[PDB]
Amino acid sequence: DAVFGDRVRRFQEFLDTFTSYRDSVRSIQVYNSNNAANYNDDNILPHRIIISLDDLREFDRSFWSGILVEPAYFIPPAEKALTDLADSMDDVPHPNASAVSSRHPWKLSFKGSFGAHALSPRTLTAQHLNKLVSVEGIVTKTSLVRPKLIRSVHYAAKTGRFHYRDYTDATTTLTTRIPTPAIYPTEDTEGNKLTTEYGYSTFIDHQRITVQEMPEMAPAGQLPRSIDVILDDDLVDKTKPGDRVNVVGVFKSLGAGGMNQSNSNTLIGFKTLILGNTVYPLRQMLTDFDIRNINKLSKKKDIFDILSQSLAPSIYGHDHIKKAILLMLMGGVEKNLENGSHLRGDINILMVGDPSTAKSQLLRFVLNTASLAIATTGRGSSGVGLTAAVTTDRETGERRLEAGAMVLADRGVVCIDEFDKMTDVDRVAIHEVMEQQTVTIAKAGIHTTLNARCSVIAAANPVFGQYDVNRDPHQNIALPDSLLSRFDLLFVVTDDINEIRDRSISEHVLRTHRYLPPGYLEGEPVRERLNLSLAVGEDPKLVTIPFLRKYVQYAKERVIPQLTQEAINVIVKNYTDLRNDDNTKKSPITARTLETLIRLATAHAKVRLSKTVNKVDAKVAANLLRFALLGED
Amino acid sequence: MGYYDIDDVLADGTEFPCKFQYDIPGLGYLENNPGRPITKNTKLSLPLWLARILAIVGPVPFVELLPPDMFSTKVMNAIKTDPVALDLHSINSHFFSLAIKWIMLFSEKELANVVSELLLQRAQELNHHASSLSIDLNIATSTFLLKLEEMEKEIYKKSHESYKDTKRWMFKK
Amino acid sequence: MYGDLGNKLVLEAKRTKQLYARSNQDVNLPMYHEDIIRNILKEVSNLRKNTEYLKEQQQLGMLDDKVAKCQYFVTLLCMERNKRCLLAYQRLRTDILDSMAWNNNGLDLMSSITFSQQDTNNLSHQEQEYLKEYCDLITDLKSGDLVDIDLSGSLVPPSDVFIDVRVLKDAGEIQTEYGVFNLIKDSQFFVRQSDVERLIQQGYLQKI
Amino acid sequence: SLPAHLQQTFSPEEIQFIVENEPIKIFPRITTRQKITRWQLITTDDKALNNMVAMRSTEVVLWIALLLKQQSKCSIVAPQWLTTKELDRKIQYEKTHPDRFSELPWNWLVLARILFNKAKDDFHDPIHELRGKIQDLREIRQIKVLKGLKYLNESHLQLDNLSLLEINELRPFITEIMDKLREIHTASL
Amino acid sequence: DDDNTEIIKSFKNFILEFRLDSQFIYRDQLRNNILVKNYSLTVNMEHLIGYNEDIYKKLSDEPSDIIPLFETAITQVAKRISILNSLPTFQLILNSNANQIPLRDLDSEHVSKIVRLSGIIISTSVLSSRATYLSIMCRNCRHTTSITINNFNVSLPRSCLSNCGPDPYIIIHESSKFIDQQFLKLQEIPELVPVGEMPRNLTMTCDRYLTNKVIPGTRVTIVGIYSIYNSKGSGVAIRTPYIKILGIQSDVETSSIWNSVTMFTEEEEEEFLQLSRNPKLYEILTNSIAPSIFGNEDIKKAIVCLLMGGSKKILPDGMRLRGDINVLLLGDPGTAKSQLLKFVEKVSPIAVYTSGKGSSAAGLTASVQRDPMTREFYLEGGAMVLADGGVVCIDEFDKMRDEDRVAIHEAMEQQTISIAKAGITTVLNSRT
Ligand SMILES: Nc1ncnc2c1ncn2[C@@H]1O[C@H](COP(=O)(O)OP(=O)(O)OP(=O)(O)O)[C@@H](O)[C@H]1O
Ligand SMILES: Nc1ncnc2c1ncn2[C@@H]1O[C@H](COP(=O)(O)OP(=O)(O)OP(=O)(O)O)[C@@H](O)[C@H]1O
Ligand SMILES: [Mg+2]
Ligand SMILES: [Mg+2]
Ligand SMILES: [Zn+2]
Repeated sequence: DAVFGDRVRRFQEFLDTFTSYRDSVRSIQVYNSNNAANYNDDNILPHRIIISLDDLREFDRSFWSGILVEPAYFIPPAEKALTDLADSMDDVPHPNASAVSSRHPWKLSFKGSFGAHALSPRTLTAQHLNKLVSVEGIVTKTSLVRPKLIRSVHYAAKTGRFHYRDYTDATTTLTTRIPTPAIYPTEDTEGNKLTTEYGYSTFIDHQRITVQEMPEMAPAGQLPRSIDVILDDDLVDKTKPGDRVNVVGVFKSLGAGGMNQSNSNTLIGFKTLILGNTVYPLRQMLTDFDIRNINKLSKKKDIFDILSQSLAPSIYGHDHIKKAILLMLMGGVEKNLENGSHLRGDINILMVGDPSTAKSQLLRFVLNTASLAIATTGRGSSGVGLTAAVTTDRETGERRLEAGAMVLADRGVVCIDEFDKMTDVDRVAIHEVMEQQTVTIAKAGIHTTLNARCSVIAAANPVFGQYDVNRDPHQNIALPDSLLSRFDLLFVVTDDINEIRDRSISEHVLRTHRYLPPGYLEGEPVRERLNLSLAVGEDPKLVTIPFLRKYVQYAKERVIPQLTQEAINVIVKNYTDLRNDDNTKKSPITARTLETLIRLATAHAKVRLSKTVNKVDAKVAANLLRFALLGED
Repeated sequence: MGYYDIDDVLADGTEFPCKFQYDIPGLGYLENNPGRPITKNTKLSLPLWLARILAIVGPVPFVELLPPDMFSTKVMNAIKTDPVALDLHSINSHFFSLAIKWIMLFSEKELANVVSELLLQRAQELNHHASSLSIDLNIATSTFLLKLEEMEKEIYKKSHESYKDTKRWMFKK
Repeated sequence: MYGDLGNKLVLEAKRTKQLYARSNQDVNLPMYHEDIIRNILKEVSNLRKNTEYLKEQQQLGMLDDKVAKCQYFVTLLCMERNKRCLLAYQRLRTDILDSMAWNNNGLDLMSSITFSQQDTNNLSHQEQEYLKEYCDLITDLKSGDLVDIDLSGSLVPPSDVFIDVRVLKDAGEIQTEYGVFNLIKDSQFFVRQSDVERLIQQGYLQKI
Repeated sequence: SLPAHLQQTFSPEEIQFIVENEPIKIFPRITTRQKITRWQLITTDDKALNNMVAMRSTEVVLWIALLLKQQSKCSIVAPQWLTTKELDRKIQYEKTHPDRFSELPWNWLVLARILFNKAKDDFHDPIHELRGKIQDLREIRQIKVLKGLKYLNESHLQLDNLSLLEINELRPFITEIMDKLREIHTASL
Repeated sequence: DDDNTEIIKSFKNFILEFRLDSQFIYRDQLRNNILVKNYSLTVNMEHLIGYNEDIYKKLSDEPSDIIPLFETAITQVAKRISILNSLPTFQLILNSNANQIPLRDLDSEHVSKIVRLSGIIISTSVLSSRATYLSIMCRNCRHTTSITINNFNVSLPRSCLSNCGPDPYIIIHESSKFIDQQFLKLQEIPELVPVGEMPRNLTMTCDRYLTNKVIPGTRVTIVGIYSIYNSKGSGVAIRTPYIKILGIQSDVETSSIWNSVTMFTEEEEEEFLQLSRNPKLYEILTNSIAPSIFGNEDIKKAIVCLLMGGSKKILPDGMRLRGDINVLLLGDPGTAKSQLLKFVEKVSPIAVYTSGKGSSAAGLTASVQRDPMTREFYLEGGAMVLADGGVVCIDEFDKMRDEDRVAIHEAMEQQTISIAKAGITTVLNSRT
C-alpha cells in the first residue's frame, strides 16, 4: 500500500543517484534490440543486473538493513522500480506478435560484503530463516530441467476476446498467497467454450541443485552436511556436479510442518529451502601485463627446466618425473580420423617403486595445481562408481543416470593411488575408458554412450615389498600386460642407500619441517579454522604457482602446433634405433612408441609457445623416453 | 612515542610495501641478494623503522611508500558492514597502532572516521563480556576473545580484574 | 635483516611481562640471554666495521656521495634499532628487580636470608651489583627523616584491631614489646594485628 | 603503590578506609563525663569522646564506633536513608526518570555492607527486606550505566550522581577508551 | 488460570528471594546470561527442595504442564531485571543427584515422570525446525491471526474465526518464528547389560540450547522425562517410548564441532601450569601408565609420546605433513600386550578398541547405506571415522584378512579416506 509505494520511490531515487545501473540497462536493451534487426545473422541477454550492497549501505542505511534482514518486504518493491526504469528507457516500440503477453520482468542480483550472513550448510540454523544469506559448498546432485506454467491464455468463441489466468507457487514468489490448482479454465463467465492457446502463455525453466559442505572444513568425527537450492529462469544449467560454488539467496521455510490434520508426532518438522538470487564460481582471466610477461618468459632458452622444477618445490629430486607431469599438464593435439575414430591426445603415466619414495605426494600436488582433477583409491572404489550409476529423480519421477569419477573428469586428470590393490572386476572398466575413452551404459532401459577424455596418473607397488633386480620385470609387477600397454611412461623408482644422498635429503627434510606461517608465533598451534570468517568481500629462479596456472591455461587454449618433416626424421631414426637393440628394457617396445614420441614432441612444442614441431622437441621426447625405458640417464 | 614500550617496539617492526625511486649499488641484503645491486623501480617489503625514514630523506625521497594490503577497500567495507563480527586478529595483530601511525604520516580524515567508530562499537561488546562474572551453584566469550587485537586484550584484562575484585570485596563473608 | 634477531629478544621480554602480569605471588626471572645479546653485539660490531670501510672508501673519492649516504643511513638505523631492543629488555628486567628489592623489607637480599623467590644464577653479574646498591639505597632511605614511618611496611590498610593467626613453622620464644610469644607449631593465637605483621610477612604465621 | 597494579586506581579496601573516615551517630552505653586518662586524639576532635553521658545522642568517627561496638559500649544508629520507606521513594524516583541518577549518598553501598556486617541488631526494619531493596536499586542503576556508556567521545562526560564504588569499578575502561579515541582524533589534525 | 497465576507468582518469588549467605545467585545468573546473549537458566533441585517442598512436589508429578509456567516466570523476571522487546521465552535446564535408573529398568511404571540415566551416544541427527509463533490467515475472509506453541507435548483450528470451508487456514511463513530440534540415539553401558542379552537403544529429543552438545561414542548422563507418542507393528493400542532431554552432562569437554578453544577456568589452568613446571614430570607421567603392570618402561614412554603427539605443518605448495605416532607391539604371549591397549582406551579422551578378527574394510574406513524412506545412498562412518583426533587400538592385528588390512594404508599416512561408490565421490578427513 503506502509502504510499497514509498519503498518504490526510495529505490527509484537510488537508481538515478548512481548512473552505472542505468547505463547497463541501456546497453542490454540496445544489444537485444539491434540483435533482432540482423536478419542475416551470424544469443539473448537475460534481464538481470548485479548491484553492490556496499553502495546501498552509504546511500540508505534503512533500506540496506531491510534488504539484509527482511528481504521479503524490500526486494519485490525494488524489482517493480527496476522494471519501471527499464520500461521508461525503451523508447523504440516492439509490436511483436506475442511478446506483448509476456513482459519478462527485470530482476536483481547482489554483491559486496555480507558481514555475518556468510555461512556454510552447517552453520545455517532456524535463526537465519527469512534472511538473505550466502552459502559456499560443492555441488553433488542436480535435477532435470522442467518447464513450469505461470500464466495461461484462453480464446473465447462467439465473442472474439481473450482471457488470462495467473498462477503462483510457494517457490515462485517471496510472499505467501492463496494457492492455485493449475487447472485450465474451460467455461467462460457467460458459459462460452474456452480454448487454450499455447504460444501466448508463459513458462519458466525450473531446476533444483544440492550443495554440500567442503569436507576439509568438517569437524572431527562428523560427516559433511548438505542443503537444497532452487534455480529458475536464467540461472538454469550454470552448475554441474563436483563444482565449487557460492550461492546467494533467501533462506525460506515451506509446507505445513506437521501442524495439521495429520497425527501429532515429534519426528515431523518444517522444510527449508533457498531461493537463489546469484551463483558465483569460486578460468582465470588474463590481462595484457600477464600475457606480455608470458610471452617474455617464453623466449628464455631454459624455460622447460624452470617450469618442470617449479613443480612441488618440497620434493627433493625426481626431475624426470616432474618433467613428465608438466608434459601431462600441456596435453597433445587430438586428431579426429575417418571411420569415426580419434587419436588420443592424453599422456598417461604409471609409477612403480619402493615404499616411502614420494609417489603419493606428487598425486596430491597434481590434484591441487591442475584445473580439473579427481582422486581415486584402489580398494575404496567400484566399477559402478567410476563409470555411471542408475538413480531416480525425486522431484519429477523419471529414472536417470548419475556421473562417476571417470566421466566427471572430462578434459581433466584422474589420480589413482594403490592401483595394484584394485579388484579384477573393478580393473576391467578402467581398461575400456583407457582404450575408447567412452563409457557404454545398457542398463534399465538407458542405452547411452558417455564421453570421458581424461589423463591417468597412477602409483603402485611391486608384488613384493621392494623391487628386485634379480627377477624379470613382469614378475615384479602384478598388473596384466593389456593394462600395462596403455600407459605412455612407466617409471620404476628405487631407493638406494648412499651417504651423500642421505646427508642431502635429510638436510632438505629437516629444513622443510622448520617452516613458520606468517602471522604465527613460535609454539602457536596452527588455527586452521578461519574463525567462521569465510570471506571478506563476496564477488636460479622459480615461478609462483598461479603464474604457472596462467601459463598452462594460455598454452592449452592458444597454441596448436603441427608436425614437420625434419622432426619426423629424428623420430623415425630414434624409433628404429630403439627397436633393434639387445638392451633389456623394463617394458617391451612396440609400434605404439612412435605415437608416444609424437605426443611428447607436440607437448614440448606447446611448452615453447610455437605453432610448429622442431627438432629440439624430438630430442627432448627421445631423451625422456630413453630415461623411462632404459634408465641410461 | 614510548621508547621503552614493548608493544610499540613490536608493532614498529612490521613490513610495509615500498618502491625504490633511485638506482643505487651496494645494497642487496634487503633483497637477500648479497652481491646483486638494487635497480630502479623495485618493489620490496621493508620494516617500518626503516621505510618511515627512507621516505623522508631525499625534492623526491629515495623510496616511495605503497598502499598497504591491510588498508584496502575490502577491509574498510568489512569494517563498516559489521564491526563486532570481524576478525581483526587475522588481518593484523597490531591493527590500531599501525592505524594511528598511518594517520600520522599521511593525514587521512576518512580512516580516522572509520577506526573511531570501529573502536566505539567494539568497546560495548568488550564491556559486556568483561562484566559477566561467573557464579558457581559460554561459547560466546571464547569465540569473541579470539578476535581481539593486542591492545584490546589489555583493556579486557584490566576491566575483568577490577570487576572480580569489586565482586570479591562485596561478598566477603 | 640486521635487526631481525633483536626482535626475538624483544619477544622474550613480552613473555616475561606476562609472568609479571599474571602473578598471584612473587615470581622469579628466567635465565639471562647473554648469547642472543652477544650476537647483537657481534652484528653491531660488524656494522661499525662497515661504517669505517664506507668512511675510507668515500674519503678516497671513488664513490658518489648520494650513494654512500644511503648505506650510511641504513647502518645508523640498524644500530639504533639494536640499541632500542637491548635497552627495552634491560629496563624491563631492571624494573622487576626493583620491585622484588622493595618487596623484601629492604635488607641485603641474596647475601642475607632471602624468601627463596629467586635463584642466584638467573641474574647477571651487573644485575647482581645493581641490586646490591639499590638495596643500600633503600636502607639509607629508611634511616632518613622518615624513621618513625616504616617505608617498607605493609600496603594494605589496617581495619581489624584483633586477628586470629596460626603458626606455619616451628620456632622458639620471641620477645615483643611488653611480652613474649611462644611459637609452638600447630597452635593458634588471638592477638593484636600490629605485633604479628613482621612474622606474617616472613612466613612464620598464617591468616589475618 | 607499585605492586599489584595500584598505579592509578584505588583498591576496594582503600575505598572502605575513606568511607570509615566519615562521622556517624551513636548512643553511648557508658558515662565518661569529667569529675566535678583522656583520649587526646590527633586526627579527630575528641571533645565529644571526652564528654560522654549515657542514653544521649553524640557523633564520632565511624571506626571508633566500630571499635566500641566490638565491646558492649556502643549502639550505632543507622542513617535515615536506610529505611524501607526512603528506599521505596528512591526506587520510584529511579523508575520515573530514566535519564538521571537518584540522589543517594556517595558511600551508600559501602556503608550498607559495613552496617549489615557489624551492627545487625540496631536496625529497626527486618534486614532481609533492606538487603533486597539495595539489590533492586543496584540493578536499575546498572541498566542506566549500560545505556549511558554508548555516548563516549573525546571531549568530556558528565556523571552527576554516580557513587564512589560505581565510579571505581568503571574508571579503567572509561579512561582508556576515551584516551585511545583522543589519540586517534589528535593524529588526524 | 486461577492456579497458573499463583504458580507463576511462586516461581517468580523463588527466583527473586532465594539467597545463600549474602548473594542472590539465581538473580545474578540471569543478568550474567543476558549480557552474553544466553537466554536460559540452570536450577539445582536441592535448592528448590530447600526453599519450599510444595513447589518441588508440584513439579515432580506434572512436569510437562508445570515446566512452561517456570519458563514464563523466568522471562517475566528477565524483562524486569534487564529492561526499564526481542527476548524470546527462556529455557530451563535442571540438575539432579537422584539415583540413576538403567535403561532396561524403564517400563510402564515410569511414564510421565522425570528420570536420570546414563548411556553411550551412537548417532546424532541433523537439525530441524519447529514453529513457536505462527501467523495464520483464512482462505476466504482473509483476516490475520496468531498462535503461540510450546514444545512440551496442537494443530490449526478446525473452524473459522471472524461460508468458509471446514478448516480453512494457511500459514504465513514470513513473520513466523522457529527453533532448533535434534534427535539422538542412546545405548546401554556395556557392563550393565544382563546375561546373554544384546544391548538395546533408545531415542531422545533435544531443543534450542541443548543441540550440538554431544558426539557419537561419548559417555553421558541425561536428565529428562519418559514419555510416549502414538504413531505408525501389529499390536493393538501400543505406543513408542522416548525421552525429552532436560539436562546433559558429558565427560569430554569437546562440543559437537570441538571449537579448539579453552574450556578451562583459571583455577584449572593454574594447576596445569604448576604441573608442567615439575622437574620430574616425565617420570610421573610414565609411572601413571598402567600401575598394575610390572616393568615395560620403554613401552610406557612410547605410549605417553603417542598420547601427546607431535606437530602438524602446512606448506605453501599445499603439502601436508603427518603429526601422529603409530606403534606396533610384536611379542610373545603373556607379556601384557593386550592389557595396555585397553588402558590406552580408558585414558584417551577419544579412543576406539577393535579386534582384527571381527573387522572389515567397510567397518574400519566407511560404509555406504540405503535409506528405506528416501531410497538414496549415504555415507556412514566407521572405526577410523569415529576415532578422529584420537587413538584406535587394533588387537589381533596379525589375524586380519589381507583384503581388510590394506584399506588402512591411505588413512595411516595421508590421513584421508577416498570413497568413489554409487555416485558418491568424496574424500573424508581422518587424523588418528
Ligand atoms: N624425496 C623426498 N622428498 C621429501 N619428502 C620425501 C621424499 N621421499 C619421501 N618423503 C617423505 O616420505 C613420507 C611418505 O611419502 P609418501 O607417502 O609419498 O610415499 P609413497 O611412495 O606413497 O609410499 P607407500 O609405498 O608406503 O604408499 C612423506 O612424509 C614424504 O614427505
Ligand atoms: N608384567 C605383567 N604384570 C602384570 N600382569 C601381567 C604381566 N604380564 C602379564 N600379566 C597378566 O597376564 C594375563 C594375560 O595377559 P594379556 O591378556 O595381556 O596377554 P597378551 O600379551 O595379550 O597375550 P597374547 O599374545 O596371548 O594375546 C593378565 O591377567 C595380565 O594381567
Ligand atoms: Mg602412498
Ligand atoms: Mg592379547
Ligand atoms: Zn474464514
